[PDB]
Amino acid sequence: MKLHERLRELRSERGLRLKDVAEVAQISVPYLSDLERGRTNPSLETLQTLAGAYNITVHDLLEGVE
Repeated sequence: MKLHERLRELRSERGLRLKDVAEVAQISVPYLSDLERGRTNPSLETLQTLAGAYNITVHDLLEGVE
């Protein structure tokens, strides 16, 4: 799947709101939405921060992403 699709899946599967995540990750809601829509590409550092919000590793986060 696309990385954006994976980001969206990780949130949705955990039943979390954008606002909840964004607050933890210290990013804006619209940036996270853009990430999940594939309108902007995340850096590695961003992936680390989201992985921490989802209680996973970046290794885990990328599973399923070709």
